[PDB]
Amino acid sequence: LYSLRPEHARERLQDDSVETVTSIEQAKVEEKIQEVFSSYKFNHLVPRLVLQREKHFHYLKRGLRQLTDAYECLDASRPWLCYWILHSLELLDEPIPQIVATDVCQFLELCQSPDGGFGGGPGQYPHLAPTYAAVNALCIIGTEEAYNVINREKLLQYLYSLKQPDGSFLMHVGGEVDVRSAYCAASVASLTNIITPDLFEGTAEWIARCQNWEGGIGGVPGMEAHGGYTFCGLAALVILKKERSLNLKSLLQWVTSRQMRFEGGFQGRCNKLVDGCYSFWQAGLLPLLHRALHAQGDPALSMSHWMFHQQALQEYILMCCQCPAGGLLDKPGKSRDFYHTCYCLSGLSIAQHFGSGAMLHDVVMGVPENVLQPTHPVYNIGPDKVIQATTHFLQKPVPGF
Amino acid sequence: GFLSLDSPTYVLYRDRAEWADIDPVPQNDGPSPVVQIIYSEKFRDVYDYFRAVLQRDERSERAFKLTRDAIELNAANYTVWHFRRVLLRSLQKDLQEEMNYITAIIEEQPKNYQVWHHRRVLVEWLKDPSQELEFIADILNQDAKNYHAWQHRQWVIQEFRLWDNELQYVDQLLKEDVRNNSVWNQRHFVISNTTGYSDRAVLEREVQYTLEMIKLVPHNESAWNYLKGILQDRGLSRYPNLLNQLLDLQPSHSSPYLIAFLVDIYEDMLENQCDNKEDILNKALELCEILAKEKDTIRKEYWRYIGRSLQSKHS
Ligand SMILES: COC(=O)N1CCC(CN([C@H]2Cc3cc(C#N)ccc3N(Cc3cncn3C)C2)S(=O)(=O)c2ccccn2)CC1
Ligand SMILES: CC(C)=CCC/C(C)=C/CC/C(C)=C/COP(=O)(O)OP(=O)(O)O
Ligand SMILES: [Zn+2]
Repeated sequence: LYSLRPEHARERLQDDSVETVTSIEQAKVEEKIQEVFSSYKFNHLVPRLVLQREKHFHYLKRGLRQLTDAYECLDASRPWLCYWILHSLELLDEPIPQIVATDVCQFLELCQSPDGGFGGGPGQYPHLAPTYAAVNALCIIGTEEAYNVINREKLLQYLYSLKQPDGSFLMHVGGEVDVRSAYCAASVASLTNIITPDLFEGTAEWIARCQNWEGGIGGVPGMEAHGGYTFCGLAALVILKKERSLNLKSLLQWVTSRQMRFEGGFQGRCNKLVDGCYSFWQAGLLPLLHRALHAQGDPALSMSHWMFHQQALQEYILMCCQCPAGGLLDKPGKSRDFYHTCYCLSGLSIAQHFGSGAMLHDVVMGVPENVLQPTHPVYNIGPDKVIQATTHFLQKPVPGF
Repeated sequence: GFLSLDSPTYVLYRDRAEWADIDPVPQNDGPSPVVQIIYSEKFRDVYDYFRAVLQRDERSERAFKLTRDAIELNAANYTVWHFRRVLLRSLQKDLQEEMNYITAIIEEQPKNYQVWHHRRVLVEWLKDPSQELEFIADILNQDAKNYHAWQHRQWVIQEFRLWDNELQYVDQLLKEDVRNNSVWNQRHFVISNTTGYSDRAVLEREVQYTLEMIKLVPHNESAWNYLKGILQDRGLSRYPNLLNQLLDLQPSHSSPYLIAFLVDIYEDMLENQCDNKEDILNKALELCEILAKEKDTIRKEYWRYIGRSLQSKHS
C-alpha cells in the first residue's frame, strides 16, 4: 500500500513555519488521515482493503424507500436522491426489482412539470439540477416505461426558456446562471436526442470564458477554478464536441495538481481540503482529457493508466471514506450520506478501470471483490445505460415545435 | 407579528385560528413512495399549508409570513423562494426590511445558493449596492473562502463599477492568509479588469510581489500558480531572467513547485526555438523523472506524460 510506505510520511505538509488558517486546517486533516493509515500498525493486523458491499447495500436499498427527517434539507432534491441511490446500486452490481423501478418511474412522473423538466419533488417547479438527475435515474432503469416518462417536446421547450443570448442557461426560470446548467442541459438534451441546430449556440464559448488563469473552470467567468464546475464544463464540451475550445494543457496541469500528495484523494480547489466526492468530479476529468487529447492524436498518452495516482485514490476511499455501518463519506469524522456514497463509488470505479481504444486495464486495490461496474465519465451512469438510452431516443426525431 | 419558528410558544398552523378557514394540502408521493422523507410534524404542518396557499395562489400577508417558516425549515426549497418573491411585489413589501431579513438568513446559512440569489434580486430591484461590500466582508471574516460570497462580491463590483478599493481589500486578506486561493483569484480579477497585465510596470509589480511571497512561504502553491498564471499568456520563455532567478532558490527555497515551474519554463523554451535545444531538453527530462520518481510521485503519470511528450516533440 502506497499510503503506508515509510517514505510517505515525507509527504506531510511543510508550512515553512508560517501558520495560517489554511495550513492549520490542512494539518488537522493530515493528522487524522495519518491516524487512519497507521491504525493497522498500532493494532497489529494485516491491512485489509475491503469494500463493505453488503453494508452499503442495506443502507442504499433502505434509503431508496424512506429517509429520516435528517433529509428534510433535501426535500427539494428528491430526484437526486433517486439518482445517487440507483447509481450506487448500479455500481455495486445490485439489481433493481421491476416493482421498485416502476415505483421510481411513477414518482419521477409526479416530479415532472407540465412545462417540461423535473422539479425537486411532486408539485415543485422544474429546475435543471433535478431534471438532470431524473433523466439519469430513468436511464439507469432503462426500461421502455422509464424512457416514456420523459416528455421530450416539453423538455426541449423548457431548455429554450432557460437559454440566454450569451450562450449560458439559467438553472430555472428567474434563477441563477453557472456552468452546471450548461452541463445539465447538454446531458439531458443529448441522451434524449432533442438537440436542435441552435440550442447550444454560443454555449461552448461561454463555458470557455469560465476557464481562468489557474487552468481550471469557475462557476461563472471571473470565479476561482473548482472541480465541480470544471467537470461540468469539460463534460458539457465533450458532449458538444467543442473540447478544443479550452486550453486542455493548463486544465490537465490544474486537475492533476488537485490530488493530495499525502491523503491520496482530491481537493476541490487549490489550498482547500480533500473530500471523497471529488474522487469523481476531479478524477473523472482525467478520462475526459485522455479522450480529448487522444482525439487530437496525442502520441504520448499512456496505454494503461489515467493521469492521476489511481492507487492512492483507491486507498483514500477504501481506508478513509467508508462508514462501518455502511455508506461512504467526505473525510474521516464526517457523517455518511447518499451523495458521497454515490460519488465516492463513482470515483472508485473510475480509478479501477482504464480504457482508450483497444486498450483496457484494471487496477483493483484490496480484495478482488472490490471491483465495481464501470461508469461513463461524461454522464456518470453505466456505459451500457448510455448506449441503450441514446440508441433508444435516436429512434425518435428531434422535436420540431 | 412574526412567531419565530423556534419560539417556545410556537404553535402548529393547524392549531392557529387565523388559518382555520383553509384546508392544508398533503403532499402526493404516490401509492408506492420512494426516497420518502419522514418529516417532523412541524415540517409537515408548514409545508401542507404552504402547498394550500400555493395551489390557490393566495397572495396574502399570512402566506408571506408562512413562506418565512417554510424557508427556515428548508432554505434550499426554490419553489418557496419563488413564491416569496411573487408576494414581495404583489403585496408591495418594503424591500429594505427584506434586505434585513436576507442579511440575517445568510449569516445563518452562508453556504446556500438560494439566499445569495435572493439578495442579488433585492439589490437589483433597489438598484442599491451601498451595503454589499461591507456585508460580504462580514461573511468572509467568518469563512474567507465562501464561494457564493466571492461570487456575489464579483457580481456587485462588476455590476456597479466598485473597483477602487478591492485591490486594497485583497492585500488585507493576503496578509491574513497568503494561502487563500480565493484571494489570489480576486487579485487577478481586479487587475485584469482595471489596468490589465499588459502594463509593464504593473506586471513588474505583480511578479516581484509574488516572488517575495514565494520566498516567505516557498511551499504555498497559490503564489506559484499566480506567478505561472500571469506569465503563461505571453509565454514563460519570453522572460529570460526568470529562469536564472528561480534557479537560485534551488538550494534555499527548493520545493517541488519550483522544480515543476522550471520544467514549465523549459517546455516553452523548446516550443519557441530556444538556444541549446539538445541541452534544455535533457534538463527538462531530468526534472520530469526526479519529479515522477522522487519529488512529486502522486503525479508520476503526469510527469511521465510530460517527459514522454517532450521527447516526441523535441527529440
Ligand atoms: C435544485 O437544486 C438541486 O437539487 N441541487 C442538487 C445538489 C446541489 C448541492 N450540492 C450538495 C449535495 C449534497 C447532498 C448530500 C446528501 N445526501 C449531502 C451533502 C451535499 N452537499 C454538501 C457537501 C458535499 N461535499 C462537501 N460538502 C459540504 C452539496 S453539490 O453536489 O452541488 C456540491 C456543492 C458544494 C460542494 C460539493 N458539492 C444543489 C443543486
Ligand atoms: C451537476 C451538478 C449539480 C454538479 C455539481 C458540481 C459541484 C460539486 C459544484 C460545487 C460548487 C461549490 C459551491 C463548491 C464549494 O463548496 P465548499 O466550499 O463547501 O467546498 P470545497 O471547500 O471543497 O470547495
Ligand atoms: Zn464532498
